[PDB]
Parts: sequence; C-alpha cells; structure tokens
Amino acid sequence: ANGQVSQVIGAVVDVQFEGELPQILNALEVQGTQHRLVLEVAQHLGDSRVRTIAMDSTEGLVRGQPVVDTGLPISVPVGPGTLGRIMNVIGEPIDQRG
Amino acid sequence: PGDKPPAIEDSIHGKYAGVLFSSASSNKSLNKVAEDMKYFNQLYKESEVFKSFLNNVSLKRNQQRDIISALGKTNFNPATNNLLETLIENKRLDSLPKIAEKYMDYYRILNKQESITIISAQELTAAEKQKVEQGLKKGNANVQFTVVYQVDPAILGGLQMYSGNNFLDCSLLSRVNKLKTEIAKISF
Amino acid sequence: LSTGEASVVLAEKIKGITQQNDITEYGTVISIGDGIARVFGLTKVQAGEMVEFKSGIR
Repeated sequence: ANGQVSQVIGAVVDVQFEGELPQILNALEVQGTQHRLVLEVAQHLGDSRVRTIAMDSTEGLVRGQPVVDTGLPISVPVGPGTLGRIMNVIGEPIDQRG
Repeated sequence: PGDKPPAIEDSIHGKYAGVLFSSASSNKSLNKVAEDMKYFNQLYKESEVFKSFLNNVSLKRNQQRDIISALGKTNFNPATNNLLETLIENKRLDSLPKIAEKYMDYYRILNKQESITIISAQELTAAEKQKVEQGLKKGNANVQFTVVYQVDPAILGGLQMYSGNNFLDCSLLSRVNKLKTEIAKISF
Repeated sequence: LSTGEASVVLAEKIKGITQQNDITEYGTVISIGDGIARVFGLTKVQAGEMVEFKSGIR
C-alpha cells in the first residue's frame, strides 16, 4: 500500500506513489472502499503521480486513501470454470453462483 | 510602507516575489532578505553545478531538501528559508532564480536613488556639465540622484533626459519638426 | 554564507542521491503517456537521433 489518493475527478483518479511507480496498464486496488475498486493505470503524469481509470463507481473516496499496486494489469479468471458463468470486467462473479 | 509591494502580478515568479516582499516587510526586515536573494543570484551565475540543481526537475523533494541544507542553514533570513521549503513542496524550485531577480526589482523600486541619463549630440564641456547639474538639482531639489552621460544621438544640439521611467524632450530637433509642420498647415 | 559553497553542494550532490549518471549520454524519464516520454538531461542529442530505453525499446 505505497500509494495515496492525490485527487479525484469523477471517474478518473490519480494516485500518489512513493519510490517505484506502477508500470503502465497495471491494475491498482483501492483499500477501504465498500466494494472492490480496481484502477487501470493509463499513463504517468510525472512527479510520482499516475493517472488511472476506475472500473467501478468512485463514490465515497477520500484524498490520501491508501492504494495497493497489484504489479500486473487486470487479471481475470480464465478456463472452463467461466463457461456458463457470468463474469464481471474485473473477474468477479455476478450470477450468485459462488 | 504598508506591507504592500510596488506592483501586484499573477505571474509565477511575480506571485512569490510579492508574497515574500509583503511577508518580509511585515515583521521588521527587508534588507536581510534582499541580501539573501542577491546571494543566490550571484551563486546562480558563478557556480555552474548550482544552476543545474535548480533547473533539475526530476529530483525528489527529499533529495532537494538535503542539498539545500548542505548549502547553508544560517545567514539566510527565515523568510528565505521558508520560501525555499515551499518551492520544494510545490516543485517550483526551477523558478527560484526568477523569483530572486524579481524580488530585487521591488527592492530597487523602494530605493530612492535614481540614475538620470542625458543625451546630447555635441560633447558636453566640463563647465557646461556643471551648469546641467544645477538645472537638474534645482528642478528636483528634494532627492539625490546620480548622473550618467551617453552621446550618440541623431538630433543636433538637442537635450533628452531619461530619469528611471520619465522622459522630457528639450531637443532642438523636436522644435524644427514642429515649426516645419505648422508652417505647412497654415491653410493660407 | 560564501561563494565557495559550490564544492559543498557538489559533494552533497554526488553522495546524497544515487543518480546523476553521464548526463551528456544518459537521461531520465520525467513522465510517460500518450505515446510520449519526457526525458531529462538528454543533452547533446540530435534532432531525429535514435534513443533506447531501459527495456530495450527504441
């Protein structure tokens, strides 16, 4: 959790990181949200700041909120288990089938 | 003087220079900060490594603070130290030299001494120059000034004075053109 | 204060930061985005010169 919410502009959210930055296209996860909020890195604005796009509603966020760097882009579960199963953009099941 | 800088500007360097002048002039001191900012100007042009440091933008805030402390923690007015700390936080370190210079401008505006430049075609004789001083002195008679000379005009036997920001034309060339124009528009 | 502080700043510079490689041949990326990278301290580069990044991309 080496990231912090510097600013929040609608769906776009900028995360202030320290030291190493998340590679572009990586998937960041916000901590403390009601539901899992994943942020996809789009570009590095500079000054240890990065601009990301929110995969879920950014309502209820707070500046300085800790953010964790997954280190890799959005990872979705693949395989025969997804067959016949409704999957979300972030790989979560929304069919209430476990 | 009312903790009000000479002019108010929205420019980056202008904003910091104005706030520093007001904040500095507020408590007690203006010359102390003037000497501090002047030191940076001299060092900015004399030391090459120092120039690259300020211009450097990819440097981290914590790194910039350590280098600034190494320069000097004493002999700088607290207003100057607080200014630097603010620039590092706002990544405005690159604008340091402009702020320094801009600050001195306001201070030079408060300075009462002014330089008056006289422009004349014909060479000014030692005796003639003496008479010029009495004329300029009697004109103001309430402020000291330093006189400077520069003789490379196009007019002939004309006098043109530049006093900081004011210009008064006593040149004969102006008189010649004025008459030649009015004599043409007689509409006889 | 003194004018000879350049050596003091230079000393703190070489040790304070594990950076400042051969600027005349190397540079640092200030920002990356929209297919554009803001390299830093890449002096002496020629217009149209071919540069290479860390990962090998040119």
